[PDB]
Amino acid sequence: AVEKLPEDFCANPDVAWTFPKVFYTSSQVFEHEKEAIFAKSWICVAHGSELAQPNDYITRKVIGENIVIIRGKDSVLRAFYNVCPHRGHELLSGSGKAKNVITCPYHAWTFKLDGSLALARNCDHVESFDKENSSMVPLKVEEYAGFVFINMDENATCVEDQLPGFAERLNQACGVIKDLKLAARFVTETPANWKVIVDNYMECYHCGPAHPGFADSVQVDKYWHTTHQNWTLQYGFARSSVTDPEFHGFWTWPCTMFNVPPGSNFMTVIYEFPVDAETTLQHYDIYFTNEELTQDQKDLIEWYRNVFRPEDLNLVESVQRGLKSRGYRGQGRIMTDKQRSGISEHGIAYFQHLVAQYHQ
Amino acid sequence: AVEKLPEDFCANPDVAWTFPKVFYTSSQVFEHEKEAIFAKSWICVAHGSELAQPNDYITRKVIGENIVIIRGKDSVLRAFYNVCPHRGHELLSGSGKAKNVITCPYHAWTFKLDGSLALARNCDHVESFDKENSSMVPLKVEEYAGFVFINMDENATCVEDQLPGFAERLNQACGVIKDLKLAARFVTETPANWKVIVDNYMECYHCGPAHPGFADSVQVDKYWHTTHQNWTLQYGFARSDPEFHGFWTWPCTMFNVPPGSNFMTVIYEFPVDAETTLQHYDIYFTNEELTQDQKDLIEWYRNVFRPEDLNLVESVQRGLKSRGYRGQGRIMTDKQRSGISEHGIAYFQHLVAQYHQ
Amino acid sequence: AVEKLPEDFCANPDVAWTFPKVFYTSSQVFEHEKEAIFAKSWICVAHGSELAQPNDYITRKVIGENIVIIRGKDSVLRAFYNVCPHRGHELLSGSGKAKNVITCPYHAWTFKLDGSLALARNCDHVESFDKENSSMVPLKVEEYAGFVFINMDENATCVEDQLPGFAERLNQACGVIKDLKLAARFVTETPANWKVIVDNYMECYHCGPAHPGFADSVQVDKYWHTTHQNWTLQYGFARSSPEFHGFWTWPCTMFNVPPGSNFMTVIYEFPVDAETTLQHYDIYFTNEELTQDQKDLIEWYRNVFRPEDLNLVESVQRGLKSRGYRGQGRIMTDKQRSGISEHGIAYFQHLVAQYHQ
Ligand SMILES: COc1ccc(-c2cncc3ccc(C(=O)NCCCn4ccnc4)nc23)cc1
Ligand SMILES: COc1ccc(-c2cncc3ccc(C(=O)NCCCn4ccnc4)nc23)cc1
Ligand SMILES: COc1ccc(-c2cncc3ccc(C(=O)NCCCn4ccnc4)nc23)cc1
Ligand code: FES
Ligand code: FES
Ligand code: FES
Ligand SMILES: [Fe+3]
Ligand SMILES: [Fe+3]
Ligand SMILES: [Fe+3]
Repeated sequence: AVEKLPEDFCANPDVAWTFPKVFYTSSQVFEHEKEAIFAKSWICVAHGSELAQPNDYITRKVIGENIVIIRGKDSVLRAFYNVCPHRGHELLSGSGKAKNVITCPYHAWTFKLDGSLALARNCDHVESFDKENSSMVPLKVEEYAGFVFINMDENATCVEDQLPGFAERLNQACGVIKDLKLAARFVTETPANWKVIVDNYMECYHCGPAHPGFADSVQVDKYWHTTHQNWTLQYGFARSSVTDPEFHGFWTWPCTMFNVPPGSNFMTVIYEFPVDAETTLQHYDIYFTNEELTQDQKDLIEWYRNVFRPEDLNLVESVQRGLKSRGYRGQGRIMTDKQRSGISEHGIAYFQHLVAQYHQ
Repeated sequence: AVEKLPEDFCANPDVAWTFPKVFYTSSQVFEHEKEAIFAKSWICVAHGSELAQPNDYITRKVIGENIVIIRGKDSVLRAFYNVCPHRGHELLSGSGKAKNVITCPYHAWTFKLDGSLALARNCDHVESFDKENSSMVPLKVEEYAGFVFINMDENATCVEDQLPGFAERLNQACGVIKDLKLAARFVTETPANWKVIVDNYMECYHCGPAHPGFADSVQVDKYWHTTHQNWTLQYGFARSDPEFHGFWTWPCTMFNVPPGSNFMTVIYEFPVDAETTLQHYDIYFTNEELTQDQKDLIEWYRNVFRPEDLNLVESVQRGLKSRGYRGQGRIMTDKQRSGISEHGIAYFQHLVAQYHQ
Repeated sequence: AVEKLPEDFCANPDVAWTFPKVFYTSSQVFEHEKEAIFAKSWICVAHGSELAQPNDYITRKVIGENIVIIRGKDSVLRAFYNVCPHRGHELLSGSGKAKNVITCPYHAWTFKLDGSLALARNCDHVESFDKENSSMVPLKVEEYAGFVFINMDENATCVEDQLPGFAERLNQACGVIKDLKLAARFVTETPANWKVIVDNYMECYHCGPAHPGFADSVQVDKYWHTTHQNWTLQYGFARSSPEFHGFWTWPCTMFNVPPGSNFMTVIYEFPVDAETTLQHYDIYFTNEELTQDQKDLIEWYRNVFRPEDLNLVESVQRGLKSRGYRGQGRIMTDKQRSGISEHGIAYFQHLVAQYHQ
């Protein structure tokens, strides 16, 4: 039996509850979200700086797919499943500059940076060798809002159709997105469903108790969480200890988050690549405009690494454990207040209302 | 198809065999035993001393359930599923002294030590906020025989209904139970079905060959294993005569009162899955500060005695999956019911068999 | 629906493709290969040198079965499931010289080295104790080509029926096989289907790119892969500044007689599940006291040669689960059947295919 949700699930944030627990734990729900959501949506994978020059490539894994994204010699950005068409060896590893051809490690077939088979060894002596159908298998990729998105659906349109208006507002909050460079990346296999991790991001109800260092840097009467078109913006004014330093927190469907902290001069990005119902690989990327980091930046990197990020990781991990309990009645009340203050949870209701549309 | 046993399974200990091997390995058998037995029986979790003072609390995990047991400000012992009613964060960790209210770490809802929602931050501004229906979810707990039992079955009666006479007999074996204090705990995730570990305890057929260091005290002809009602007693006199008690109680807690009757060890089996059982091996002394002779005995249990029994049940769990294991094992019951008779296994499995009709 | 193949699957190596990817990943396909192939075929486990003397024994694990192969008092080689018939404890571990009877470590039942029950403690006072049928459970074992093969099918015939002509030809490749002794064993749990590891051994298409240090001996001009009857031979001439043999035998044991013909390496594959295969990589020399050249070569295999092949099969296992991998891979057979032809794969897979009708 398949679990289904109503169309109006969390349609009313003022009186709303989180998903029945099975949606956070069921492997069958995950397998449905994997193909209905993560194989048919634009999945953000990197900032443009990782792929800015010809021959630049990166590799990612999401929902079990090892994918390579590569800027071809023609400067055309492409993405491919990272698997040789001869006998399935992976083609590239890590990140870097590709040679002028991709040489598979197992039998040294070569491919052009557009996936075309360049040379199959001993090809000429193999009967009825299919040169056309021995090329790398592509998927869609789009450079959007200064970042890179992939899509496994061959019939997808463009990122703007998925996140209407998002590219312009993000560039409004940070005017140096195009000069950012990856300063630090935190990689964690998190034992929480991807939806639990989004829930946590979508509210600051927990900042008082769970985030001491991120609690004075934020005004509760000067904090607004507005929903948009498959994304939301959490905006507020800071004063930890520019007559009004602002901060931005974007959530975009399905689960990528873009943060522009006070100053608007750098970004952190949360990438969620789901693994299974109770596992989500996370990239926590910190981006600065300078390549050689000052020590105030290196300290900031370690503060997120060792103090700030561990707090949210424990939260989502404990929640994943708790909601399997028979002592958890099943659903959790979303603490929306009618003024949408800085500790209102209504943003969770907006996210989950979108998720619910995939469970009819 | 679900496995089942004749209700007369091991009804005759003189001619009996262990479960067909699938009962030790099948996930569908385990999931049935998990709910039919471990979610509906009294599960011993601690000695009372761990919960003797107001605000004292402990946490246990059993059959996938994180449970908190907590002595309220009002001195009333209660138990709760260890999960906040708002959005599922765990409430307490480890063991110790709870504050006067429980503060959930995620959104800082407050709960009185009886589970009551005290204050949910900003509730007053949340439409249609439910007062209780947002309280901690409790489960039954009872102090019995000086120990603490929990029960996830809301319609369970009392521990005495489950173990008729056990409190009476254990208090005759050790008269200082309430003065006991936890001296040491061995936590082991053991890769054996919980029933393999009970099988192991229910017989001394193996003590000669498998426990060399535990042979210089026991007497083979002054050893008796008598069955009662959902518990059994292994009773004997030890080489000088000091007596000793080995209680097994349904489903899988064992209480040992070694010679001297002044201390106890207790085996708690918290099953995890068909082939995994969390074990607490607790040693309890009446004194707070351990002597160095007590630390040595603790060490012997930890490094010599317990490894022998853990190795046996781990090896058996592997071996009974072999296609070369014909399926069932003969229970070595003798007419005399000697110090090495295995008939106690038949009593244990006959009760288990009643849950597989 | 269960996955099936045409009988002519890879019957024509000139126009052939590897299995549809489900055959390398499906646990149902594995369970069928497990029982149709690995429980009914002769499985090579060791060289004779390990079991040459009375009471010598080894232990192996393959397809979930812990097996002991033991040379009886009477110099008769036997194989048994390594599980006591009483209550399932394992009987022996590792390799070594067994004592005149096997004494189980749980209840000290004794067995003779031919599997018969010697003495079951207290049996005399146990009602209806079955002495015949309280035996170690045997399985078939055969010494062939200087090696030892087991078979879980008690109606199995002999290894020659499985590998017709193999011993004859192997003894021509290495004339001192009976003089070999185990110098080194690399045990690796490999996350690849057993068939992926065979596919890899069956071709030298990959030696140029994947084995740089192994490239001066791999000459396409002087390298032949001929198929026979459930085994194949990759024979070539090496370049110094001498011939070499590489036998694959059904289902998955590979015997290498490298240049010089004075030593052997052997690849034993013991599949675990669809995506896990335990491998033994055995290096055999005739002398017991290794020289530094031999000690250096063992480490070259351990740190240089074998890691390259292990990475190849591990990446392939990952890659063929990709939705970007079209079902099957083209087997690169060339008309000449050169040293880089992949036709050996088609021979192997056509045989496998016979078990998937
Ligand atoms: C170092 O960057 C990060 C990265 C992640 C976050 C972050 C962490 N945890 C929970 C959260 C909930 C909500 C939000 C949000 O609504 N977004 C912005 C608010 C936080 N902000 C401060 C300055 N700029 C943004 N962020 C959260 C903050 C800072
Ligand atoms: C001290 O804690 C343990 C913990 C585990 C055991 C234990 C382990 N395995 C099998 C067993 C069979 C029978 C019995 C028994 O008769 N138990 C009663 C007191 C035995 N006693 C004598 C001297 N010291 C202790 N115990 C067994 C004993 C003792
Ligand atoms: C020395 O032991 C090993 C052990 C493993 C191999 C080996 C490993 N991987 C792929 C392979 C493909 C083909 C062949 C072959 O052609 N095998 C025949 C013996 C050729 N020879 C070379 C050096 N010495 C002997 N071997 C492969 C070779 C040698
Ligand atoms: S896998 Fe054979 S060439 Fe890439
Ligand atoms: S989860 Fe306990 S307060 Fe929100
Ligand atoms: S288990 Fe081997 S003798 Fe009892
Ligand atoms: Fe947070
Ligand atoms: Fe014991
Ligand atoms: Fe190789």
